[PDB]
Order: sequence, then structure tokens, then C-alpha cells
Amino acid sequence: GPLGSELESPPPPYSRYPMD
Amino acid sequence: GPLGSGPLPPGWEIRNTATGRVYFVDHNNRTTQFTDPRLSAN
Repeated sequence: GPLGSELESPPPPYSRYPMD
Repeated sequence: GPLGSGPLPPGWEIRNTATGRVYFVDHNNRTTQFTDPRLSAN
């Protein structure tokens, strides 16, 4: 069960500006 | 990483999570994604 997955979750919210 | 050297469509915009990780902001759907629509398109 080598369940390995990176990214696909960390991306901040829409909003408009760059906010983690 | 397999980034996308080119301007984003008429709605997407590049950004970063401060730490340094760059994400994509969709103004059409109003969401996000570390992925680049330029990479996976039709």
C-alpha cells in the first residue's frame, strides 16, 4: 500500500491576491 | 518541475504561497491549483 501523493491540496484559496 | 513557459489563459494567474511554492488562481471558476492549465489542456 505505497499510497504516495504530493501536492493537490496545499494551493491557497482563490480570493484574488497571493495568500498562502 | 514541468512548468509552463507562457502566458496564462484569459482567467488564470500565477501566484505563490509565501513559502515559495507557486500555485495557479482561476478567476473564472474562483479556485486554485498548483498545476498549470497550460500543462493539462485540450
